[PDB]
Amino acid sequence: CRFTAEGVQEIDYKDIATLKNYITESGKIVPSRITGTRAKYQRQLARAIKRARYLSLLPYTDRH
Amino acid sequence: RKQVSDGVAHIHASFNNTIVTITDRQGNALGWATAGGSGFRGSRKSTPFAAQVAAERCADAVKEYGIKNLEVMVKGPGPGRESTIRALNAAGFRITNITDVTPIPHXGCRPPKKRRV
Amino acid sequence: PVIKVRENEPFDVALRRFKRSCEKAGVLAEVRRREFYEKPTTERKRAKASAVKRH
Amino acid sequence: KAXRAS
Amino acid sequence: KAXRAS
Amino acid sequence: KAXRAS
Amino acid sequence: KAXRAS
Amino acid sequence: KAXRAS
Amino acid sequence: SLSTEATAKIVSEFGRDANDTGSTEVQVALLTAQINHLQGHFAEHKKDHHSRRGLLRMVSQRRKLLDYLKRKDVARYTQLIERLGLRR
Amino acid sequence: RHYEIVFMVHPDQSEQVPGMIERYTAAITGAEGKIHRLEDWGRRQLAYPINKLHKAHYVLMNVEAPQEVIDELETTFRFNDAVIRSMVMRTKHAVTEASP
RNA sequence: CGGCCGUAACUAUAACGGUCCUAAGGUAGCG
RNA sequence: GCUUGAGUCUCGUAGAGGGGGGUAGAAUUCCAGGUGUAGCGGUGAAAUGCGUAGAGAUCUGGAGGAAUACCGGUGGCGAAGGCGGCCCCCUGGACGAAGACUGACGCUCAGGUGCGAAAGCGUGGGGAGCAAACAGGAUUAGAUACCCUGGUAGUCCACGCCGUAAACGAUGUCGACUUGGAGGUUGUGCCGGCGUGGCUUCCGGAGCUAACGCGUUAAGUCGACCGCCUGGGGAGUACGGCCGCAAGGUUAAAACUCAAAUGAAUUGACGGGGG
Ligand SMILES: C[C@H]1O[C@H](O[C@H]2[C@H](O)[C@@H](O)[C@@H](O)[C@H](O)[C@@H]2O)[C@@H](N)C[C@@H]1NC(=N)C(=O)O
Ligand SMILES: [K+]
Ligand SMILES: [K+]
Ligand SMILES: [K+]
Ligand SMILES: [K+]
Ligand SMILES: [K+]
Ligand SMILES: [K+]
Ligand SMILES: [Mg+2]
Ligand SMILES: [Mg+2]
Ligand SMILES: [Mg+2]
Ligand SMILES: [Mg+2]
Ligand SMILES: [Mg+2]
Ligand SMILES: [Mg+2]
Ligand SMILES: [Mg+2]
Ligand SMILES: [Mg+2]
Ligand SMILES: [Mg+2]
Ligand SMILES: [Mg+2]
Ligand SMILES: [Mg+2]
Ligand SMILES: [Mg+2]
Ligand SMILES: [Mg+2]
Repeated sequence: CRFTAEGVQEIDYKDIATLKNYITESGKIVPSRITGTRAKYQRQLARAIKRARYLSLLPYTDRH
Repeated sequence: RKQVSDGVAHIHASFNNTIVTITDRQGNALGWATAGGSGFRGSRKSTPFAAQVAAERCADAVKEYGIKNLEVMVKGPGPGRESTIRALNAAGFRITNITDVTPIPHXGCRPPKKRRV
Repeated sequence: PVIKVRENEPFDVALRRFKRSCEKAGVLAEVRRREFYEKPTTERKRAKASAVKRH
Repeated sequence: KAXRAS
Repeated sequence: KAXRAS
Repeated sequence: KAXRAS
Repeated sequence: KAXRAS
Repeated sequence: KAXRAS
Repeated sequence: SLSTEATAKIVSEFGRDANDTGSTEVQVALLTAQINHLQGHFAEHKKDHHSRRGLLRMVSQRRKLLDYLKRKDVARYTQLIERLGLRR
Repeated sequence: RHYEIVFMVHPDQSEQVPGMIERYTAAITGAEGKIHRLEDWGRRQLAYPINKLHKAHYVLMNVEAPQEVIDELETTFRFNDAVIRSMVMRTKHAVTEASP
């Protein structure tokens, strides 16, 4: 888990360089089991990606 | 009649059938063929081979356009996904892109009931 | 799964890269999962069983 | 056949 | 109930 | 056969 | 032992 | 803890 | 819930001290404040059953505290229900 | 209450955005509010098209305001055709640190 | 908004079978 | 009187807890066009069905409803029923750290009251997809089915009703006590290590249990209070009451009849179970 190692308080939806690490080429959110992220940060990460997708900072899919 | 050069091969690989449609880059159909229309019914229709023949026939349908490059859009779970792309490369087309365009709902609609076979 | 084929590369390599990328997205598993409606009871039941066997 | 039923 | 169809 | 029974 | 049940 | 279990 | 300042006002009014937060008068006054506040919520949100269970706990808790205070000291009970405008 | 407003403008109306920011921040400050952060990000490539647009002019604000004036700015965003999309989020604490 | 013919181990009836036709052969209820 | 049970206050934390409103993207269907041409669809195989009045395919534009992929987890939250995109508004509970406060204010609870999946019912909306009924096509000795093509109620929304489910952990609530191990999740004190709370999953010890198993989240050892059982069938039926618009719910017998019914486990045999 990068977020516990860095001591991130909350994952920011606007921090797209960070969030791009936790999505596949398809655009799908990567599991915590794969990335090794903590459960609490995975939930923040999910919410962040979903907000970024709403604002069109990330894609929902690789096929819009 | 007039020459497209750069085409798109749309492969609709259902479990029952394969439809191979070749379009221009703006999605206007040039020709098409199907496994069901290539002399394969029932069990034979849902095979990789019948999709290959459908691909080969679709290449013949558009030979008058003189297509060089194809970008390949693959759709559906079917047995004729792979063999169609191989047949097109073998038919002398240059495969530049291969894309999966299989529609996946982000939930939407309730599927049909499970079959009690 | 979106493969752009690169210069000076066999088709069999380029196509196998497409085959490998479709396995990754799980698009065919996803399609088989959505052929028929699973009731929530059935979905929870299989989820339970998958967890117990892994354990 | 039978009364009882057969 | 029916036999005839109903 | 047929709803009618067959 | 078959079709008939076994 | 008391109702929840303590 | 009640705000920090709305809570502190009630502790000042009904308590014997700024820190007298445990007094039965203070406890009943705090419950009464929030019960009264939530009458507006449930007028709008009639099918918020889950929140209403919390309100009915406040009502029940207030009843038990008032029943305690009545039998412990009837004079303070009479004073408290007059201030808060309770029927009993 | 603290809020993190993002809004996106149709990239033709990039000229109107310094105008817009002045008007909306005036609505905040005229009801005893603060602009903690304010970042005109400018025109960005959208991850997907919105109303046939492939770009939009993004504006971040972080604001301390009463609820009512933020509600009113959401309605202003709704009825303005230039604003293609907006997100208003509650934050716990006031945000002033440079955004990513 | 139908016929026909057969069929239960007392008889009787026929849940059952076959058959011909119809756009469909009258259901619940009632008689 | 007391503070140890039970509460209150302060600060913080996690959460699909609830109610209301808004909105996003994917997909299905439909509509209107463009391209295109003989099939599509479906199945075990078919056929019904759709298609030269140009379908299917593909592209563009539009309409509308419903549900929220991934994240996602014997993960979380809720009294239970249940609750899953994102955002806001209103709102309930839980937990932790330090204190400070009240001073037994507690536990349980017949009757009562409220909440209560799905289906169903009423009135008014809505209706993409799905789909009881229904229609046609198959299969078959028949096939009122399973399979196929369609398809109405319904599923959705508002308000009201119903009050039941294998509503299950088939395990009432509260409190105390009694070896361990491995995890998950969520706090918190201290210098990745050491603790220390909450919630939760699996294994297992004593003990308990007919056995299966349960095993500090007990089915162990105890205490408080409540609910309920008394052979199988007849029957959760009848009659009466109460409730319900109805469907029905709830309370609840008797005659008669049988010498069993039943639970767990054992050896076989058997399986269109597996190796
Ligand atoms: C396949 C059939 O299976 C079932 O009937 C079986 C019967 O066909 C024989 O094989 C034996 O008597 C079995 O013991 C029976 O269980 C029964 N469920 C009816 C089924 N038949 C059909 N659905 C059909 O013929 O159609
Ligand atoms: K707008
Ligand atoms: K009592
Ligand atoms: K319908
Ligand atoms: K034994
Ligand atoms: K009755
Ligand atoms: K008896
Ligand atoms: Mg909350
Ligand atoms: Mg319902
Ligand atoms: Mg209705
Ligand atoms: Mg259907
Ligand atoms: Mg059907
Ligand atoms: Mg019951
Ligand atoms: Mg349940
Ligand atoms: Mg269960
Ligand atoms: Mg029970
Ligand atoms: Mg819980
Ligand atoms: Mg055990
Ligand atoms: Mg026992
Ligand atoms: Mg009854």
